[PDB]
Amino acid sequence: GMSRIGMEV
Amino acid sequence: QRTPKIQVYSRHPAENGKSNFLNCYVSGFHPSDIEVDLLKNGERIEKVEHSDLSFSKDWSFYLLYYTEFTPTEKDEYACRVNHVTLSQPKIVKWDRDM
Amino acid sequence: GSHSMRYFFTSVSRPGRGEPRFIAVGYVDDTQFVRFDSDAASQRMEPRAPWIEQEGPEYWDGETRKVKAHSQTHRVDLGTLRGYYNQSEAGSHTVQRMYGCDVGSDWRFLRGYHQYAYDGKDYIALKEDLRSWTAADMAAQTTKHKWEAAHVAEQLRAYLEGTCVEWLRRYLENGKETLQRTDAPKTHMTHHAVSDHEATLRCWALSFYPAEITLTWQRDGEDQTQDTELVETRPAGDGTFQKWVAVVVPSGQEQRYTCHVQHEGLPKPLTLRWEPSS
Ligand code: NA
Ligand code: NA
Ligand code: NA
Ligand code: NA
Repeated sequence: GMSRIGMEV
Repeated sequence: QRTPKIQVYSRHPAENGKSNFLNCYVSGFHPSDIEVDLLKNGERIEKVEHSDLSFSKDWSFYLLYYTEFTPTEKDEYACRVNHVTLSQPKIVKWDRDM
Repeated sequence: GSHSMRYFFTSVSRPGRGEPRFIAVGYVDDTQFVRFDSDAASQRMEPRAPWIEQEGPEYWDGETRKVKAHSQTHRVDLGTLRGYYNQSEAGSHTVQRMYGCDVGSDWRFLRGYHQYAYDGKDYIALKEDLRSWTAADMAAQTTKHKWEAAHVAEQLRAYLEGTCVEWLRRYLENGKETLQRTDAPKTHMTHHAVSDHEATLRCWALSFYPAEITLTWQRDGEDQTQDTELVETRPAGDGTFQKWVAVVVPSGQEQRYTCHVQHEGLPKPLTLRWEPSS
């Protein structure tokens, strides 16, 4: 299962 | 930009007249856009599938292109690759010993 | 033995028209089990191994939402990166991301990782401590300060040490028939005369899993690298891998040369010699 974390550069 | 490395080979040890699978493994290239054809007697084979794009630790990409084939004494098989790093498409002939 | 779960993502901008081409793949060890391709018809995360098809609709819905969110983050990042590097709106660029976790023989957390690249070069990566960031250049240093302020590494560390390892253990059990089976290399040697007094001996390792393997040649019991060729390990296309190693030898002297094969599926390494009657 993938991560749900959204971090934009 | 990194130029593709190419290996063309069969899934199983080749025997003339016995069905098998012809593979062209392209790796070590960047960017990901690439043109790969499997050839029979210099002509493009129509039913050819490929793996989902993935990459190595150095970020270079790799793909496997494949189709069913039956090796024979008279048919010549090959993989033809074009990429931004190549001036002309590179043709690598299948040799059953490699 | 030891195991890993890893996800790979690639986004390629298409400035002439539309959104970036996006491809995501998930692996357990050397087995691909899920995929997403923005060009495919389903617009869903899709199964690629029989043992993941056991998962119900809530799993597929959840993974589809997460992978589409990843695609939008990459789309935004391609725009931000074009600005950080003062690049034209006309060229195509690429972002790549890989993350995952490793477990030991006891299936306990060993290490985690999260790496990101722009145009095929390192941009920013989480350090092994799962707290710190490695920024390759000053654009990545701007991203690093942003992610320190937003508690990003804390969230990633919680996933890598917890959720990631929990999913990996689940998959290892559900897919035990193949994921926990090692396939030892099937080996043989071939002989190819290159003249009336020299020949190539080629040592083959076929149908093995996992991909990690070592093939070495010795002459009279000592390592031989002169006049040798070793191809990169390659997929067979049925989930197993292949490799070969070759050496050029004077004809009649084949018995001096031995090929040595090391693999997780072999309790003791194998030694092969050319059978001269063949
Ligand atoms: Na070209
Ligand atoms: Na195990
Ligand atoms: Na020697
Ligand atoms: Na390779």
